[PDB]
Amino acid sequence: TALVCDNGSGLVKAGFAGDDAPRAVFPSIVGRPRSYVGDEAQSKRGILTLKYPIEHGIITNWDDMEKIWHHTFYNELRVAPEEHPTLLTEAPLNPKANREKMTQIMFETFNVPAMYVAIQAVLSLYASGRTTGIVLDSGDGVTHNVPIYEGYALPHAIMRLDLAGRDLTDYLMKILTERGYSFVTTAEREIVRDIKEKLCYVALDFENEMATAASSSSLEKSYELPDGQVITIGNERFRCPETLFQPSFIGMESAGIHETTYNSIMKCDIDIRKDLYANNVMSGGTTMYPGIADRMQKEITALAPSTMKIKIIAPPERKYSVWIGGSILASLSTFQQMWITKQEYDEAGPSIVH
Amino acid sequence: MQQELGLLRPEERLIAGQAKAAALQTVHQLGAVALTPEQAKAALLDEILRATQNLDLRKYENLNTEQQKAYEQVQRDLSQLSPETKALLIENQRKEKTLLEKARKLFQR
Ligand SMILES: Nc1ncnc2c1ncn2[C@@H]1O[C@H](COP(=O)(O)OP(=O)(O)OP(=O)(O)O)[C@@H](O)[C@H]1O
Ligand SMILES: [Ca+2]
Repeated sequence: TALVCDNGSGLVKAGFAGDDAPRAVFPSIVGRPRSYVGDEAQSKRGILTLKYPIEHGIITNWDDMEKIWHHTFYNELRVAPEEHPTLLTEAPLNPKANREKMTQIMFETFNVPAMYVAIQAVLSLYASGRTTGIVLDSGDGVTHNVPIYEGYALPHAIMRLDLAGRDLTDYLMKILTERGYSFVTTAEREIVRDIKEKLCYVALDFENEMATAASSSSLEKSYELPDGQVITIGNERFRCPETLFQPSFIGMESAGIHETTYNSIMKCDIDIRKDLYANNVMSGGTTMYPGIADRMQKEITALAPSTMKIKIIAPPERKYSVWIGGSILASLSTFQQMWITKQEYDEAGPSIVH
Repeated sequence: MQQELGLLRPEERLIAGQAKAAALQTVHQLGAVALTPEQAKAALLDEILRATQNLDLRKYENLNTEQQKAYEQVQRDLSQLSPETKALLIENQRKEKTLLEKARKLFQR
């Protein structure tokens, strides 16, 4: 069958088209010593030097990406690339030189029979059962607002923000450190990330939650580290994700995710705006926070025209909506004519990925 | 003159014909008489909405409740106030921030 590989800055999600979830999720890391990939690189981090091939959504080191792909096929999925068509994903605004190099490697280093490169945000939208709306995709390395009309991502209305999962982890590390604990290394990075996913949430009104959260005997929560050690965690639960709406928290002059959404909508024809406002779809691991849908509703309502219908959609599966949408798409009959093909490849070069 | 209309034979009903032939088709047709890109796109978007209308994926729910429960625990308790207690708390905190700011202004100098 067809393979579906979602190359994220933090996590690769791979599996088989038609399946309801990936079969392999693993860090997008390559380790050489002073070559290992994935979980096996996390373990041996003392000895190994770690690199990340994918930076802010975009592949920037190809050899390590070659080891990531190699790992994916053989170790994770236990297949030959020769025998399976391959769906791959790129970040919106992926430069063309990039999608072409992706295509070449697949055809000449992996000799895949067929291939395709689809836009992550577009796959999430299809996965929500829509072909028009605006997606907010936020992962580990990048956040994008992607306006989409009838299956077409409007390249000039696309908003990018280099503030995502990893920065939030790093910010929590810092504010938990300010409190008295000590989280400064990468072997402490992966610990705090787990706290973030276990206990952080998003405040509806920030000022209000600072002034009022301390009344709940539930605000402060204990968390057992691997030391057997118990630390407490309070208002840093909502101080952490608040950076998405107030990037200044980590010295970023950039505007917050609610404003980029609005800005993005405002770069589209006034006549399709009703459609975008009512189809805000969130995807990516960093949209998991409880309270995030509600806070976006309130924020968008505040920016949008007075009588405008606003509607935030947040599917329980949004950590995976990209991989899912890739598996829906690669299963479709009407889609089968769209695979780029071995034959096609050697009579147009990589340029047939335009 | 009206016979220029006669030269057009509306009675052929070739639009009728092509309409009936299109209705009977399946979302994807076999035999492979290559679709132009636009036909292919329009079919794709039709099939996408179709292969999606009834797909549930509710086996993805409550895969995150520790995070979700802890949040609710808090919002439960925090509703207990009133636009007063909290307006006066926001006003209190506000005044604190000033003192707090005036504080480290003297600190590091
Ligand atoms: N429940 C959760 N709450 C908050 N953050 C979460 C949660 N679950 C996962 N994350 C974060 O989401 C990120 C992973 O999301 P995802 O896999 O969508 O990104 P990616 O595809 O690897 O990176 P990108 O899309 O930015 O290139 C990590 O930062 C992870 O900590
Ligand atoms: Ca991603």
